[PDB]
Amino acid sequence: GVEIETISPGDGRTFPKKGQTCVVHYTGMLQNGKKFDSSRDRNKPFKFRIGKQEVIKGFEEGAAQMSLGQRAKLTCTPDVAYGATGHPGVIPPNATLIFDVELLNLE
Repeated sequence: GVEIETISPGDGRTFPKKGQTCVVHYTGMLQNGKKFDSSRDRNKPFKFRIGKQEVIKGFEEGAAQMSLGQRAKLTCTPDVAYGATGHPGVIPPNATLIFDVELLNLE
């Protein structure tokens, strides 16, 4: 499940398509716990493309429901991120994920 809660401003028309590369300042958060990832540290704003399953599913579908300039707030259920597996050492199994996401894309 993906549940968008948008911090408003953007344009409401510019949506990503297939094979397009988008620029995201993602900022993870575990529920009732501290951070686990950011791109604000590295200042390397994570140019990835759409439809190649490179990111996880819950992060991928939430970028499709955003526009240029928007600043969403994802909430990924465990079944679409790691919840049976668990990333070893960083994300425990059966974990709910939160993502502060800004989309200032190109293309």
